[PDB]
Amino acid sequence: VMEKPSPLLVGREFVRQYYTLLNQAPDMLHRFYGKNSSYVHGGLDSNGKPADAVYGQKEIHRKVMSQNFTNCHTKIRHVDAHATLNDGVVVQVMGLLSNNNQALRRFMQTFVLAPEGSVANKFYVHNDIFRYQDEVF
Amino acid sequence: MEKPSPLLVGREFVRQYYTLLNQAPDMLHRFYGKNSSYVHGGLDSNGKPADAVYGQKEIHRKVMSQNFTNCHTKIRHVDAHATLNDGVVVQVMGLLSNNNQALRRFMQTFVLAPEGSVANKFYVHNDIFRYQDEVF
Amino acid sequence: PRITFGGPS
Amino acid sequence: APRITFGGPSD
Repeated sequence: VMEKPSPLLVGREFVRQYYTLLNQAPDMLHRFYGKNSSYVHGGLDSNGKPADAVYGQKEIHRKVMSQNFTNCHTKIRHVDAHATLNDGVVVQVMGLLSNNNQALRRFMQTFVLAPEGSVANKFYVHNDIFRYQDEVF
Repeated sequence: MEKPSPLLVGREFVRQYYTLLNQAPDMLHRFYGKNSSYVHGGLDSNGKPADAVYGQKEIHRKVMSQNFTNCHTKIRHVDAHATLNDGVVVQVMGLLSNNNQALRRFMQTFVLAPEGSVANKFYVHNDIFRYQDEVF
Repeated sequence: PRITFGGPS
Repeated sequence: APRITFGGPSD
């Protein structure tokens, strides 16, 4: 009978794996998510406010591939991870992201990681909220 | 009527939370419970951003030590989504000033959990606030 | 609906 | 212990 991991360790390790996967195989990113996961990654509606959110692995994959991630580079400047409801981990990431060798843009992201349930110490992404500062401020 | 949307819960919370932070931060501790996590920026002595406190009493002590005076807030974006156990995760982006100093851009993360004894009542399980100038 | 906030105290 | 892993439940 082992011990459950600390929230900081889970959040840091997840941030690592998430952004390396975003850079190396973004078409794989959907594998982080479940049937009931929410996902938004910035975006601005035409003459409208920030974009809305899609749900579930298939729609999340569709959105990710429509975002056309190429040579994604991420500079992480801050990560918080705290225990939350039913052994979850809430994570707040502050950093810079550049897609397709374009502008290095400041962003804020909120993750909620939940236990996958079947495999010990496995987590999936229940919530993924990403916003660029230059689309808000 | 029916069960409120996560967005309605998040927007109403943002309004109540920052209104209370302006008018009576001494009452802000009422939002939290025994297992609530709280961090509101801060740069530790010769190093990285500060750590976090737990429990309503220690949270009240931290809020008191921050000396919130005439707090002013300009909210620029609010995200609110359903999360585990009918909770709501809120991402706030905005500007915050204390003691009539210049406004500073911030990014806040909330987890609101059903309080469990009153319908449509929530408490703050997690409160992660960060000034971005301390980070970038 | 009526949405309120506060710990379970 | 087991290492920390990440991934959906495959349901």
